[PDB]
Amino acid sequence: VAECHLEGREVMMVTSGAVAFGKQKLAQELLMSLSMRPRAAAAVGQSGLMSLYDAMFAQYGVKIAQVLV
Amino acid sequence: PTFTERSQLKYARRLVVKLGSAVITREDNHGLALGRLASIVEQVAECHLEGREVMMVTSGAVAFGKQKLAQELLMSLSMRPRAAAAVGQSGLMSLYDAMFAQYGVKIAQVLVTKPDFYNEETRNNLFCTLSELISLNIVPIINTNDAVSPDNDSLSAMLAAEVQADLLILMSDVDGIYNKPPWEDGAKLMHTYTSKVKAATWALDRGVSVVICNGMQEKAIKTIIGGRKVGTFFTEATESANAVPVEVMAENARTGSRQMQALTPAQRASAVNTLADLLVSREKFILDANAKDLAEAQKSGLAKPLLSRLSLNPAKLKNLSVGLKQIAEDSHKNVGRVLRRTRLADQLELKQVTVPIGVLLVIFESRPDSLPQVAALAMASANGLLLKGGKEAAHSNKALMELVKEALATVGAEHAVSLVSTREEISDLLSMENHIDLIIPRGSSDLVRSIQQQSLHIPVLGHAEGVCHVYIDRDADLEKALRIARDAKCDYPAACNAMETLLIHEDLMSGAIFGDVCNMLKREGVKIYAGPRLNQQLTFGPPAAKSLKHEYGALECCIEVVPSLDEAINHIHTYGSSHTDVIVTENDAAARQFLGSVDSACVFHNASSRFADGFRFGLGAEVGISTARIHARGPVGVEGLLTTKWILEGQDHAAADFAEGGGRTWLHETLPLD
Amino acid sequence: LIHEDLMSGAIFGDVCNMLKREGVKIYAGPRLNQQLTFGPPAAKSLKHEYGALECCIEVVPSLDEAINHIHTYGSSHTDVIVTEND
Ligand SMILES: N[C@@H](CCC(=O)O)C(=O)O
Repeated sequence: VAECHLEGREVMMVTSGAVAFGKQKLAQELLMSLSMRPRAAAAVGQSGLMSLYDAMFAQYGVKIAQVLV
Repeated sequence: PTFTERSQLKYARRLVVKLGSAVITREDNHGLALGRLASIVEQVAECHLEGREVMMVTSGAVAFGKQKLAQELLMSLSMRPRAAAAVGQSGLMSLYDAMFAQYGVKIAQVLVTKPDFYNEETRNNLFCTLSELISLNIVPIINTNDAVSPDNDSLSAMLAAEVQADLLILMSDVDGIYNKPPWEDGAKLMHTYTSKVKAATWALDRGVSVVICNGMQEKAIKTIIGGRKVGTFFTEATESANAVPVEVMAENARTGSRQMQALTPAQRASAVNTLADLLVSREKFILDANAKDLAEAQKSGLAKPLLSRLSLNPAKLKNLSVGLKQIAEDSHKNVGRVLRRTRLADQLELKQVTVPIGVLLVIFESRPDSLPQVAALAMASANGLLLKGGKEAAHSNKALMELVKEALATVGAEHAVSLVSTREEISDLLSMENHIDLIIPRGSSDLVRSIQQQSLHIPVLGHAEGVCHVYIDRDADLEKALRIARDAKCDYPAACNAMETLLIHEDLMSGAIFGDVCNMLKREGVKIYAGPRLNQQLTFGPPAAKSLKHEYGALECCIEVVPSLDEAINHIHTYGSSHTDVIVTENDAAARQFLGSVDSACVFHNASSRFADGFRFGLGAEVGISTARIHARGPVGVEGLLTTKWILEGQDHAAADFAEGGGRTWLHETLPLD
Repeated sequence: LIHEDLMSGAIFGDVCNMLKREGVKIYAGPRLNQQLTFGPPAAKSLKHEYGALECCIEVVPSLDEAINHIHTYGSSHTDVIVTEND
């Protein structure tokens, strides 16, 4: 994607599946709650995933900006 | 809601913050003021780690993104807002993540908008998201979905509403709400309360406690959670009249002073007579009241000083009655008395007279015996008076207060007296101004010390340290000094006017009188230390004194010896609090030497430090012991509460009339003063 | 500050004339603002300070009212009374 953009074409990723990010990131509180007791994990994963994309893309110098719809 | 007073605020389990768009951006909206933001996140992490539940609502992301680009906005404003806020949203989120995680707490961005509260299915959805979050020890940051946006405060309010949160904190730039625009006399910062204002009403209408603080104020949360009077608190609970918050008290008292101003001739005299009569007539009520409150104190078992002084016996009441009758009979010509009578020129008759001070405020620990004494002082001195005791005696204080309110009601009838109970927050009390004149602390070192450390920009009568000194000269009779110091220490060794030191001529180490007085102190069981020079002197002797500027109160007395008069003088000035001292000798040359050289508040010659009682001076009933360098030294009677006021009754005189034009010259003839 | 009665004898006008003679930028008190048609401009704030040739002027009904205004605004610095009743 960074390549096709650096070429000069115009791209707008639509990354599905943030839930997995957050699900992994907690991995402890879901553990301790499934013994004493989904979307929220996706919210926290949304944050983290965004950061990760920022790091990686910026390593090509391109900048990004989260958009929610 | 349910909470009513700032006292209740240690008991809210769910909190919501909403930082303002001005507390975080620096004074450009073109960057980020960080220190404030850091303070905020630290306080928030604290309140959460406590176990309370918090959901920040950080406004103002635009500044983050605006700074982060700073280059493309540059290159576009030469070839050509919300987008910057989106990118800033991302970055700001990361930053919060780093910082919060440095306390171990985790967070999770959440985006909403005002329409998202209006439809009900989304209400369900978002509330489910929030509950699932809070259940997991996560602090969601709640920004608005700028993306869908044409100051986000209504948002936080109605958020707390849907959540039905305990307390909504709403930080901001302004300190609080005033009575009126600030460019206006009477900008009374309305701490409680019977734009932001509307939204606050709204949230209150949703059964929600709201508070609006100032961002720049440190520890604002930790401050406001304590119950401290800060920011602006909102509740119409309006339980009681609670006649004065703090201040209409003060103005009233001013009015009452103005009132009694026109009641000198036997008026206040007969009034305090009436007070003494009420004291000696209805004592049963107040006696049982103190018995009750003393029993209440017993289960508490606070302090044998307190647990001893809060006592009261009808003998004490007889003492108070005779003291009050004395004050009455002798308090005849204290006010209005003229001090100068002079004529500058024909029909130019200046004279300077006696006038009250104004709003006196006493402070003392539970000792209801003093209360009527100082009340008699006020009333005979025709000036207003406030009061604040401690915790105990409170009911006794009320009884005495009613008695004295009656007593003043007879003539003049104006209640130029009050009482500030229910934990008025002494520091806040002294934070006032423009009303109170003389802080008259009365309890003990602590009390007065805490005061002097807390008091700022307000006159504070009284001292804090009782380091006195006793010099003994080479030509002083031995047994004389023996009995003298014997009493000086062993009459009420916990007094203020005590000799926590004893200085002796170098010569008299030879006559073993040092040994004799050590024997005497032992007789009385006095833990004595030694001076560095004394440390050098003997083999091991008594142990070395810790510090020369220390205080004992109990049966302890440092002892040190120096060569000469002048050396003693210098040591005094170096360590003495200029409070009190005495010399014992038979040379009057040296006597006068000392007399002058000394700079104590009061100095004696062959007498006892325990003489500093004012009453002992025939100085009427004392009010305090002042060591300040102005207006008052040590034993202050009533006249330490009287200032002067120049008055002048000309006929047709003017300023330039005494210039070369008008035949007006100068006489300054000291008329016989009345 | 001037008694309310003496607004009738136009002495207010006389002293305005005098201040003009001396070139004194005078303001007016809220009560005085109410009093005349437009007159001198309204005083900004009663607890303000001028130093230069300026002097707010205001009139109140009674002695005691004046006293209260003084205590309200006066810095307890200095004052004088002019009258013939002792
Ligand atoms: N966006 C506005 C409200 C928009 C509206 O619904 O009128 C706010 O957050 O205060």
